[PDB]
Amino acid sequence: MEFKVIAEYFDKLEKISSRLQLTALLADLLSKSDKTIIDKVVYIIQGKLWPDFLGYPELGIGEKFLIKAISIATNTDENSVENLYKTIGDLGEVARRLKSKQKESLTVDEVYSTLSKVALTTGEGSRDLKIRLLAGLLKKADPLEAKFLVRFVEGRLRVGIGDATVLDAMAIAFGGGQSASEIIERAYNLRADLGNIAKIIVEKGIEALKTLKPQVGIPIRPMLAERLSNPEEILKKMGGNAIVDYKYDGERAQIHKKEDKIFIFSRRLENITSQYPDVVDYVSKYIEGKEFIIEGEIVAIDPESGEMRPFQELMHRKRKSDIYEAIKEYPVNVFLFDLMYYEDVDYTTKPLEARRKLLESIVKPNDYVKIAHHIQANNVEDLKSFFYRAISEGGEGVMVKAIGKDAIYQAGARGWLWIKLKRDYQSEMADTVDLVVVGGFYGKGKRGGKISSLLMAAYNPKTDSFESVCKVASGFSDEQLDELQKKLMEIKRDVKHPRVNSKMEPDIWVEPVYVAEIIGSEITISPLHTCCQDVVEKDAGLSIRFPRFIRWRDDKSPEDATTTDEILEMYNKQPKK
Ligand SMILES: Nc1ncnc2c1ncn2[C@@H]1O[C@H](COP(=O)(O)OP(=O)(O)OP(=O)(O)O)[C@@H](O)[C@H]1O
Repeated sequence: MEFKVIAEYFDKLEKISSRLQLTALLADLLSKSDKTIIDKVVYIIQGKLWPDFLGYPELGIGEKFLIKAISIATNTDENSVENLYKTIGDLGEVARRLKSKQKESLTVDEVYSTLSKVALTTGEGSRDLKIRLLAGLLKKADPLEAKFLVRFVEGRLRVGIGDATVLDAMAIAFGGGQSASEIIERAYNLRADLGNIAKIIVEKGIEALKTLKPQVGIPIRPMLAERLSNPEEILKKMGGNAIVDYKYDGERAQIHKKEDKIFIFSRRLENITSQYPDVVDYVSKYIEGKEFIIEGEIVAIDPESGEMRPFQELMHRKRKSDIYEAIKEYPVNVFLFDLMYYEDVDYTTKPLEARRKLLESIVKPNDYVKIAHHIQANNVEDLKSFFYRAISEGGEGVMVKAIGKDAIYQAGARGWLWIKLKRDYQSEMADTVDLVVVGGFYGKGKRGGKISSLLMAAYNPKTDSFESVCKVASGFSDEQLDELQKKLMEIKRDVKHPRVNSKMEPDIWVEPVYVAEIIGSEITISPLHTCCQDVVEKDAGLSIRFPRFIRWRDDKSPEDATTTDEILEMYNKQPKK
């Protein structure tokens, strides 16, 4: 097979405007390709030599060094080669024009062979080898061939076709028409390597693809989540039943291991292994298993506290020269959330529970690789509780995931099996306030030993008083639920403090001291509470509906709380009906 045809492809691609003609052009090119080397063809027609995930270098040479390469291939001093480039504005064209002014033609094999060396050769003395190898190619090349060999090496193969475009064309060229798209797509999704799929399509035929499994070391197109803002709507989609994860803020890492070598692929299936040698160490030390494909989120962590840091910090890491310094300043934890392949077995077809049960049991307990924080939500309340616990930890929200026989790994597609629940609750019933704890209630029944309920109040600057707005029961982690007793008991008083007024009698009265961030749905009228007494309706005060404890405020004094006037301004701006 001769490179001539590929040069024709690129040249005509520059001329045509019809998606139809494009499909015809590629399908033709492909079918008239050589079955032996389709796996190279499929990337060259894009302007690459290999897929991104391999992690090989981008083909590149200095512009000053191309000018010498052309000058050599044409017998023309770099001086006059420089000038045509000034006037014209494309080195390929310049190269083409210099050839047509003056016995075996080029083969695709020798191009791919040569261009690999050029990409692959680095270190002392490579400059000169690149220059001489290119010159060789260009010399052997005919006019049009040259022009496009230049653009190719320059990166400037614009083109704008990608894997998807090629699959579509392979259906047309090899599957015998459009209907064959589904299968090719399916396979590619499980094995995101155009050349490998192409090779199978050609050698074993289109039918082979139907039973194709993933291959450790070649990435799976990631599964993607839908988005809804309503938690009730979400669980209805899940059959009232879901696994709910914290939505982590970090690098979406797909981790492969085969016998001993480890591979980390990015959200976009870039090879990011050499950026995370600590994750490599972590994986081999703490994840039991011969060979597998798993995925999780890599997350910047705080040296001390180990609070999570936002994604932007990992980005900063990527720009550090001393990797050992990079890791000191930007350590990392890995939160795993799925498992697609374990020891020669494809797990993509098995329920989420299954994949997770396995996933968990292979993680040796350590401080660096952990399972995503999660619960099984059996009602909306569970989902809501956890979601607010998530945003509470500065989180962006949660990933709600279906369970059962349908709950498979939908490689490369966006669908309703995973659904994100994000801060977007902003566009829903939400209003956030800072209230002062004025007292507490004991629980009820078999676990009613604890104080599990707080009387929250708002500040009234005119009267220097605190006026109750809501009784709060939910939002506390069990841990925080207990820190409460000793925290509250320490400031217990036998009678209501003179600066707090509430028509509600809690079990214990307390000193107005602690501030908590409360979130609710709307502000409603209530005979039970005193805040904004009689201002909107007589014999009743304002109240926070469906309040949820979120945080504590050590940086807020009681007088720094949300005011009664603020509660009114908030009320007064809600729709009338
Ligand atoms: N527990 C988790 N389970 C599944 N995916 C998670 C989890 N935590 C984070 N992610 C992933 O992180 C990414 C979420 O990023 P974000 O919310 O910005 O979506 P996006 O970048 O707008 O779109 P995309 O979902 O295509 O990334 C998704 O790839 C999502 O699958």
